[PDB]
Parts: sequence; structure tokens; C-alpha cells
Amino acid sequence: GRIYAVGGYDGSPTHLNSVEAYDPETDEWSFVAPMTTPRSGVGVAVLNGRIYAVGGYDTHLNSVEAYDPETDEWSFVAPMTTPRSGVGVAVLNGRIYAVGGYDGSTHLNSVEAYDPETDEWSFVAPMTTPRSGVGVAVLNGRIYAVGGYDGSHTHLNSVEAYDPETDEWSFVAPMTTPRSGVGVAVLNGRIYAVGGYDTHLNSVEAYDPETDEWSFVAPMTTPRSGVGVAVLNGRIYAVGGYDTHLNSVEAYDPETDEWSFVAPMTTPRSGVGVAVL
Ligand SMILES: [Ca+2]
Ligand SMILES: [Ca+2]
Ligand SMILES: [Ca+2]
Ligand SMILES: [Ca+2]
Repeated sequence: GRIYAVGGYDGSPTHLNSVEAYDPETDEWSFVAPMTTPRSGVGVAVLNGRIYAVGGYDTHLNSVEAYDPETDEWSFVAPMTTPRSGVGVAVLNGRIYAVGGYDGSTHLNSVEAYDPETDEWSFVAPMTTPRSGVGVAVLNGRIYAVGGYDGSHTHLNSVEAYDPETDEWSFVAPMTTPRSGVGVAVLNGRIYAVGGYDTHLNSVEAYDPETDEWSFVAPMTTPRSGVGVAVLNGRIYAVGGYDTHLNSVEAYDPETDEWSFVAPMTTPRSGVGVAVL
């Protein structure tokens, strides 16, 4: 029942290990325990009652830290094989998938899956297009890799969908606007691609997998690339990003098609990871 904003970069007048938690019922952000390693461009996902902070840039990181909210403690888990900043992370069928990113130790099309029951990462099928700054979300039994930057030199509007049952990636319909550093979340049977960089974007596009179509929805007030996006209590929250490095937070209600500001974080954060637990 909280949104966690994990790491990022405070470029206001620092790569962050700090973590803030938002309670929608009180409209308040509070600091929790910080991660060991500072991470900007970090991917964050939730599995089996832990937040996982995957990769990022401190050195480009293959390390992964897990947070237990019941104890307010972080601990390292097994590292990925490939270092990845600008990585997208999502959870499907009991695995965390780390998708793409940049290995500054290559823009990556490789994908690694983590099983918490074995504490092991393995490679699965790679995407067709390398993607750093990619948004990843899960809907109807597929992982969608949305946008990003292929520097193997294009900002991408293309979108690939992964089926774990076949271990295959397939292209779906592309977004209208190319978006790197895009935030992606899922609500009411649609994938929302929020902000990013084409021009720093306040526009938002929604994908219906049943029709294979993207449509624009209401734009955010503030343009945000490097934005973190998560879903809680029937709203999409767009957290931080770079317009100014932002500590502001906007909430989208799909039933009204409106964005509004909520309480800002204490620390401005671009390249921030955001998950709900
Ligand atoms: Ca509550
Ligand atoms: Ca527990
Ligand atoms: Ca299992
Ligand atoms: Ca299936």
C-alpha cells in the first residue's frame, strides 16, 4: 500500500541511495532505509513481498538489492550477469525480468530472468532492438518493452512483447511519439507510456492489447524524462524525472482522464525507480 521512489539522481543545486515511501491515504512521503549502493537509472520491481532494485549507475551496476518493508532492511541478492543502467524491470510468472539497458563497463537487447526461489539469474530470449532507457510493464501474460534508445542511434517508438510460455519477443504496434527514459505502467487493461524524451514530453499514450492500438490520453502538467511510474489505488503516479530535476508527483485517474499534483517528494530524482508494495 505504498509507492517507493528508489534512488535516482538529484541534479538540483548526487546519485542517490535514498528511498522515500508515499502513502496515498495520508498524502505523505517519508524516508525509509537507504540502499547500500547509490543507483540512478535503476529498475525496480516487486516480487514475493520484496522490492528489488536492479542495476543502475553508481560504475554501471550488475548488483541487485532487495528491500523488506516489514523489517525496513535492504540486502544484496545474486547479481545479474551483465551490468545495466537504464534497465527496465518487470515481474511475470514468479520471475523478475531485467530488460535492456546500457552496459558501460553496449546498448543491450539481452534479457535476464531472476528466480527468487533459487536466487539465480539466467538469460532468456533477447529482444530484436537494443533499448536503454526502456519502459517495461506486464499485461495479459506478456512483458512489453516500450521505447528506449538504441545506441548500437535512434529514439524508439517501437514496442516488443515477450511471452514467457514461448520464450519469444514479437513487435506490436508502435507508439506515435518516440520516447526514451519513458515510464510505463498498467491500469484497467491498458499500458500507459508516460513522458520521456523524443523534446521532453508531457504527453501520455495508452495501449490496448485487445485492439493493438495506441491512443493519446490527457498529458501531464510537467514534462518528465527519466520519470518513474507506478499504479496504486486506481491511479497512475508519475514520480520525479527531469523537465529542473523534479520532486513533484502527478496522479492520473483514468475514470476522469485528468492529472493532478499530489505531495512532492523531499528529494528531486530523475532516473528514479518506482514500485508499489
Ligand atoms: Ca493503507
Ligand atoms: Ca513478509
Ligand atoms: Ca516459483
Ligand atoms: Ca499465456
